[PDB]
Amino acid sequence: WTATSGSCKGRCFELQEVGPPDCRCDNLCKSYSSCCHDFDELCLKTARGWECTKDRCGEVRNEENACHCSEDCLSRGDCCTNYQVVCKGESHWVDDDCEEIKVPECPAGFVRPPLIIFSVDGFRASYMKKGSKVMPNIEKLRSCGTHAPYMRPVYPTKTFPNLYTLATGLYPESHGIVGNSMYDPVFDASFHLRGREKFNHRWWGGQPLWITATKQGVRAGTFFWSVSIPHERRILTILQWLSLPDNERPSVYAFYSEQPDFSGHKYGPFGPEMTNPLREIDKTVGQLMDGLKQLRLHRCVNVIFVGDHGMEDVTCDRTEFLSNYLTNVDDITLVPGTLGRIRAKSINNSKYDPKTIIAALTCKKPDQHFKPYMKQHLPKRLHYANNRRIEDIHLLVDRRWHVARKPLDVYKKCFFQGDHGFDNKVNSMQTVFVGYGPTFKYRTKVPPFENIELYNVMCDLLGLKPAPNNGTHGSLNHLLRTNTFRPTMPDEVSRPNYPGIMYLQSEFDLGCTCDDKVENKLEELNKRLHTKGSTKERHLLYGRPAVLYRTSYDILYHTDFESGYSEIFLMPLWTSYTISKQAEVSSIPEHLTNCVRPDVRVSPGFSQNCLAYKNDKQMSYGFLFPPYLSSSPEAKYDAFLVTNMVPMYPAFKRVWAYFQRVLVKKYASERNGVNVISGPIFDYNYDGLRDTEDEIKQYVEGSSIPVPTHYYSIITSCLDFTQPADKCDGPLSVSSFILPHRPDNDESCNSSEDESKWVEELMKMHTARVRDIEHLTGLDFYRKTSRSYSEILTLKTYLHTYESEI
Ligand SMILES: *[C@@H]1O[C@H](CO)[C@@H](O[C@@H]2O[C@H](CO)[C@@H](O[C@@H]3O[C@H](CO[C@H]4O[C@H](CO)[C@@H](O)[C@H](O[C@H]5O[C@H](CO)[C@@H](O)[C@H](O)[C@@H]5O[C@H]5O[C@H](CO)[C@@H](O)[C@H](O)[C@@H]5O)[C@@H]4O)[C@@H](O)[C@H](O[C@H]4O[C@H](CO)[C@@H](O)[C@H](O)[C@@H]4O)[C@@H]3O)[C@H](O)[C@H]2NC(C)=O)[C@H](O)[C@H]1NC(C)=O
Ligand SMILES: CC(=O)Nc1ccc(C#Cc2ccc(F)cc2)cn1
Ligand SMILES: [Ca+2]
Ligand code: NA
Ligand code: NA
Ligand SMILES: [Zn+2]
Repeated sequence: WTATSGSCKGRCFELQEVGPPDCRCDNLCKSYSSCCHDFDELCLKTARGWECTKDRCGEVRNEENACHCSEDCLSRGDCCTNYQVVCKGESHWVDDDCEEIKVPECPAGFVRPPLIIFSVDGFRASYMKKGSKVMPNIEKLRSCGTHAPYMRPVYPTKTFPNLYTLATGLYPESHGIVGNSMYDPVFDASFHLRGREKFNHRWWGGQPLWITATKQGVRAGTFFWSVSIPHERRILTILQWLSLPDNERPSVYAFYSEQPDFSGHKYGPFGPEMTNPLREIDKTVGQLMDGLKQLRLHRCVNVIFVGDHGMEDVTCDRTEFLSNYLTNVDDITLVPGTLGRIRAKSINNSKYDPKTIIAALTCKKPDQHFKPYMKQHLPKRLHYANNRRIEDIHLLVDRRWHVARKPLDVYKKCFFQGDHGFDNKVNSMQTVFVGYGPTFKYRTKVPPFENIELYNVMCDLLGLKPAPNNGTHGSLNHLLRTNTFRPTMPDEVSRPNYPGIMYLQSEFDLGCTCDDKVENKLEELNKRLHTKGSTKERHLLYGRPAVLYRTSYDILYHTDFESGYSEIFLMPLWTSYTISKQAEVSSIPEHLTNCVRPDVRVSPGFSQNCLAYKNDKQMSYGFLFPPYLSSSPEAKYDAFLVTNMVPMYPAFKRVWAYFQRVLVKKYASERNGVNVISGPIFDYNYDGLRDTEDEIKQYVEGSSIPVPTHYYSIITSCLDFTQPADKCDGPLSVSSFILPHRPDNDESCNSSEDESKWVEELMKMHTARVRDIEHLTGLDFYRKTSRSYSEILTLKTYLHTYESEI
C-alpha cells in the first residue's frame, strides 16, 4: 500500500527515497507505482518543450514551463540548456575549439571535480567511426578526451549484467546478475525483466559505486531512471542537482539511454533507421555539455561516455531448435536466445540426465550453430561458472544465431533484426569508452580494455577506496592525467629451495626406466654450470614468478629450461624456457620414447612414479618443457626428468604434443623468438582461484599425484619484433591460454582430423589474460623487467582475441 495522498511540492527527484507508505518523488517512484498524486504535474512538466526561442528571452517566469528562459533561470538552476546560446549570444559547446583542460576550473565550494557517467545501451564500438557524421558532440568528446577503439563487455553481453559490472567492478558470477532471466534455488525465487522481483536487493551483490561513494561520505545522484522519464528531463534533473548547495550537491551522477539498443533490436545494428537514434543521442550529449557550460562546469566535470554492449544481426530464420536434437524436450526448461541455459523442468524427476542431454547436443549436425558445455568447461576467460544461478548446462551460441526449445516458442512467444548476449570476444558485441575532463588525458588514444576495470578508475576519479573487485587497480592509470593509484607488487610468501645433488639413483624405486647409461672435464665443467643457473638469463627473462601462498618448492635449473617444482603437488608450478627464431625442432629418438629419469636433486618421497601411470589405465603423462625443443642431444636427457613430468589424458596429449612440436616453433618464427612459461592449473570448484590440495577431486590412481583441470602457457616476446625475445629493450607482447585438461576432445567437432585442422582453433577459444592465470595459480609474473609497473599491469590484463580488426 502507498498512501499517494502526500505531495511532491518542493521534493521533485529528491535524493533519498522515503519509506512506504509515504508517497515518493524520487526518479524511480514511477517504476514502483508509488509516486505522490502530483508527481506528473510538478515533476514532469513539458509545457513549451525543451529549447529557448528568441521570443522567450527575458520572459516572465511561468512555473508551468518545462524549462525557463526568464532572467532568473541561472540563479534558479533551471534554464533550458540552450538558454545562453539563444538569449545571450553564446556559442554551443560543440562549436568551441577544444582546449586542453590542464587543471580543474571549478566554481567556489566545489571540493572535487564531479563525475558524470553517460551510459548508452547497445552502443556498438564501430558506431564511433560509422556514425561519426551524425554525432558531432560525441566525436568532440572522443577526439578531445581519452578514448579506446573499443571496450570489452563481460559475458553474457546483456544489459543488466554489463551495467552492474560497470557499477561494481565484478564479474556477473560474483555480483549475481548472471542473465536477464534467473532462478535462484536458495531463495526459490525468479528474476525477470518485467516485474517487481528484479527490485529486490538480494539479487544485487557486491558494492556498487553509489554505495561506495555514500559510505565514504561522497554524495551520489540516483543512477536509475524510470522508462517514461524523457531524456531531456533526465539531463535537466542532473543539471538542477548540480546547482544544489555544497553540503547537499552530489559528486557522482549517471544518465542512461535505452537507445540505440531499442531501435537496434528492430532494425539491426546498421539498419537505415539507426541514423536517427544516433542523432538523438548526440543531441542529448549536446544538451548536457551546453548545460555544464552555462553552469561554468564544462572544464570542471569528468564525463564518461560508456556503452554496456554492441548489437549483432540476428533474425528469426537463424534459430536452432532443441526439438531437432532431443526427444525428451518437455522435461527441460530452457533460458533461450543468444546463449542457452538448461535445467530440469522438475526437481522430483530423477530420470532427467545432464550427461545424455549434453551428448545429444554435441556435434550432431554438420553446420551446428551452438556448442553445449558443462559450465565448468566453458573458456576460463568468460568467468561464467561460480554462481548457483548459472545452470550446469550451457549453450554457447554462434554470433548471428538464436537457440530455442521448439519452433512454437519463436512464432508464438519476423519480430526482430538485432540482438546481443554472445561471447564477449565477438567484434559486434564490443562497445565504447570515452573519458573527457580535467582528470582524463588530452587527445589520447588508449588500447581496448575490459569494462570490469572501470569501477577502480571511477573510485580514483572521486577519491574513493574501491571495494574488493575484479579490476586490476593500476592497469588503467594510463587513462589519467592525475589521481593515479600507485600500485606495488605483492610480497612473495614462499621462498624457494635451491637443491643440489642429494640422492643416489639406486634410492629411487619409481618403476621408471631410461636407456641413458650410454655414458671429460670439457663437458662436465659445463653440466655443472647449467645445473647452477648459468643459462638462467636466457630462459628466465622477467624474473622468477613469485609464489603468493605458503608452500614448499624448489628451483631447478637446466641447460634449456628452469622450473619451480612443488614438493606438495609433485610437479612444477611453472616451467620457463626461451625458443629463439633460429631454434630447431628435433624428434624424440626411438630408444627414448618411454624414458623417465629420477632427479637426484629431489627426494623419492617428493617425486612422481611411473608405476602409478602404468596402473592408471585412463591417465598417461606429458612434459612441460618439450623434448622436441632440446638444444642438443645431451640436453634432451634433462627433458625426461621425472620432475618435468605431468599427468595428461591421452586425448589431451594429442593437443599438447601438437602445441609443443609444431606451434611453439611457429610462434618463435613469427615473433622473433618467444619465452614460454607453462604449468598446471587446479580449479575443481570452478571459482577461478587456485585450489588448495584438499580441494583436489582426482589423483592418478593409487598415488598422491593430483590431476590438473587445466594447463596454461604464457608466451612473451618483444613488441618490436625486430628485436629478439631474449634481447628486448622496450615493451613486451604476450599471448596466453588456459586449455582444459579433458579426457575426450568432444569440444572439438573436427578432432578426428589432423591436429593442424583443429588444435590451434581450440587454443584460440581458450585464450586468456596473464591475470587469469595468476588467480588460478597464486603466482605473480613479470617481477623483473625494465618496464613501469603500471605498464606491466596493462600487459597482464591483455587478452589476445583472434578476432579480425574492428
Ligand atoms: C572477483 O572479485 C571478487 C570480490 O573480491 C572475488 O570474490 C570474493 O572471493 C572471496 C574469496 O572466496 C570471498 O570470500 C568469502 O566470503 C564469505 C563472506 O561472504 C559474504 O560477505 C562478503 C563481504 O561483504 C560479500 O560480498 C558476499 O557476497 C556473496 O554472497 C551473496 C549471497 O550471500 C551475494 O549477494 C553476492 O553476489 C556474493 O555471491 C558470490 O560469492 C559467494 C561466496 O562468498 C559465492 O557463493 C557465489 O557464487 C557468488 O559468486 C557474502 O555476503 C566468507 O564466509 C568466506 O569464508 C569461508 O572460507 C574460509 C577459507 O579461508 C573458511 O575457512 C571459512 O570457514 C568460510 O567457510 C570467504 O572469505 C568473497 O565473499 C567474494 N566476494 C564477492 C563479492 O563475491 C572473486 O574471487 C574474484 N574472482 C576472481 C576470478 O578473481
Ligand atoms: C527502466 C530502466 O531500465 N532504467 C534504467 C536502467 C539502467 C540504468 C542504469 C545504469 C548505470 C549503471 C552503472 C553505471 F556506471 C552507469 C549507469 C538506469 N535506468
Ligand atoms: Ca578453485
Ligand atoms: Na621407461
Ligand atoms: Na596410463
Ligand atoms: Zn538489447
